[PDB]
Amino acid sequence: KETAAAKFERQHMDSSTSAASSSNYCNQMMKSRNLTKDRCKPVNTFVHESLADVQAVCSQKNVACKNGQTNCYQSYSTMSITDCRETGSSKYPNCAYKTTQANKHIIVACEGNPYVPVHFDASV
Ligand SMILES: O=c1ccn([C@@H]2O[C@H](COP(=O)(O)O)[C@@H](O)[C@H]2O)c(=O)[nH]1
Ligand SMILES: O=c1ccn([C@@H]2O[C@H](COP(=O)(O)O)[C@@H](O)[C@H]2O)c(=O)[nH]1
Repeated sequence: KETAAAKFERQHMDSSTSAASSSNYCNQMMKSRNLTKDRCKPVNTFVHESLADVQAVCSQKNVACKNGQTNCYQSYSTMSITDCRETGSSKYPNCAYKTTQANKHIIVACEGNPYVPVHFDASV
C-alpha cells in the first residue's frame, strides 16, 4: 500500500520542471496524479524543488498547522510552486483548473520515522 509519504509525493511533488506549468499544466497534472479519479480535488499545490529540499523543510521553521496541530514546518527559502484551483465551470469527470505559478514559502506537516512531509498545509 501507498505510504503517507508516498501519497505526499504523488499529490504534491513535481521536481521535473522549474515552473513551466503551461496554462494546461493543472488540467493534465491533476488527472494523472489521480486527483480527479473519484472527484475533482478543489485545490492542490505542486512543488518544483528536489525531494531532498522539500524533505529538509521538516527540520525548518516549526509553525502551527491550519487545523491546530503542531507539526507544521515553513521553508526558510521560497520555493517554486504551482497552485491548481478548480474553475467555476469545471464538471466532473471533466475536471478543469486554473494554473498559477508562484515562488512562495511552503508549509508542510511532517510525521513518522523518518520524519517526512505527509501533508501540504499552505503557502505564504
Ligand atoms: O495551498 C494549499 C491548500 C490546500 N491544499 C490541499 O487541499 C487539501 C484540503 O485543504 P483544506 O480545504 O483543508 O484547506 C489539503 O490537504 C492539501 O492537499 C494544497 O495543496 N495547497
Ligand atoms: O495538519 C495536519 C493535517 C494532516 N496531517 C496528516 O497528513 C496526512 C494527510 O492528510 P491530508 O493532507 O490528506 O489531510 C494524514 O496522515 C494526516 O494525519 C498532519 O499531520 N497535520
